[PDB]
Amino acid sequence: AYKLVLIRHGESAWNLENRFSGWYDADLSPAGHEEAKRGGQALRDAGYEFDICFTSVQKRAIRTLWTVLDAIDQMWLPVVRTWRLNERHYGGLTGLNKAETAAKHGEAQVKIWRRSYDVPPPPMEPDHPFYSNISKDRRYADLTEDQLPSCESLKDTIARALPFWNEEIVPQIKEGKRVLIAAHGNSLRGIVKHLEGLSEEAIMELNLPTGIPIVYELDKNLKPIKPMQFLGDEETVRKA
Amino acid sequence: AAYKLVLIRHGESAWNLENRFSGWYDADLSPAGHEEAKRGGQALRDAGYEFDICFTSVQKRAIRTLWTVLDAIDQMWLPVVRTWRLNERHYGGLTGLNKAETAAKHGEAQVKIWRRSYDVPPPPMEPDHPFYSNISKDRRYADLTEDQLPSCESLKDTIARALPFWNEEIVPQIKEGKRVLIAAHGNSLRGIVKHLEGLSEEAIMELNLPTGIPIVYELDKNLKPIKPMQFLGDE
Ligand SMILES: [Cl-]
Repeated sequence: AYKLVLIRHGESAWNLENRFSGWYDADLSPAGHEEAKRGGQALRDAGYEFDICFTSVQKRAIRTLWTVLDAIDQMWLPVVRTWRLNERHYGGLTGLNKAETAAKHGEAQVKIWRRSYDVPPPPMEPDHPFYSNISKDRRYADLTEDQLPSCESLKDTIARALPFWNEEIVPQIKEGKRVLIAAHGNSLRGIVKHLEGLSEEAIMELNLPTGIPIVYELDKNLKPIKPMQFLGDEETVRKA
Repeated sequence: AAYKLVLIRHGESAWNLENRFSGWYDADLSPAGHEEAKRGGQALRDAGYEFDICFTSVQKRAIRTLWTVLDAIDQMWLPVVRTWRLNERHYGGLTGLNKAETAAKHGEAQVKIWRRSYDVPPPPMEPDHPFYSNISKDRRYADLTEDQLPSCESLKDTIARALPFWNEEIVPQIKEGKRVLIAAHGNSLRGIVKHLEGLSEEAIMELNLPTGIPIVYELDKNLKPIKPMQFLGDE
């Protein structure tokens, strides 16, 4: 009976989604913006109403949310932003393309990081071009030194996302509030993994499509009663 | 100056263009209203303003004004809190009526009272009004009590449902040293200016706040302005 909608932001500027964008605050590209607008139009056409929204503190997820709320005429909804729904922090790899990461760290290590669930990438160090940009960003000024990551394994990302799910989102759902979450590939994995009880390998194989509303139907104990559903026109929905 | 507070009134709406009374009707910004917010946002950006929290209404012309400012100053990540208590004054039965026809039919005297008297509210919005369901049945107000949901408001009414939010929700942020940005409407902001400056019924009624311009207050420890409000941008 409970309905929960997830949406993963689309394409970010400068191909950063293929360059471990991570905690760098890339904006949506105009194509990414268009993708969100189509996602929002699909929600409008399907008559979806929400009562509250959760997003990260990254502008690409926020803009995705804004674009959806505008399209569905629900700009008045309460919105809660949290760093705990941020993309995975990719450490020293942040901003590098594939050739560059291989050239830097070798195929051996890259392959290890690709498949690992709890081996973190190299920490982002003071020589990294995004070091002060991210580490000194005012939006993280309330994180303890311990909480502010220099890098994250997928397991770390999920571990700091889950508490927010549990303490902030779950209660809303239990009150029958219709939740919309606009976040990132890796933070949304955390939620799916908890919802379905997937294995570490299962979750690493899940590639959530972008720009597409992902619908969950949950029973009174917030266990899904069926597989996730994708909303959208035939061409978009097909690619999955 | 110990404290800094910034207000912004949204610019031109779609119903301003149509020459209709808006009030609680959820009219969007016109393109020119959108452009004003952008210039206001660029002014805040040029002056390097930082905020910690934002307050706005549940009305999209103000919400879009805030969004546009946040985008311009690269602070989209800020916490945003929306409340009906910052809504525009509820125009009652006048909601949706052509302003010119309203003056033609009722006369100047009567309309002046409805638009600008302090304590005399416009006629009530009755269940037969064309926008009764559109406004009074809008689920964004579903948590208001019978005694809370207005069918019309004078400026005094407006101020009276606005100040509680200000006292309970905005003042504690300010005293915590949070830098506050408020994006709202002419009448809701009138109440805040009235409270801050302690203006009289008469003075506040002749206060016409400029639109799409950052209005900057420097407050002391008691949240009393240490100087007259200032404006940001060019001329
Ligand atoms: Cl928002």
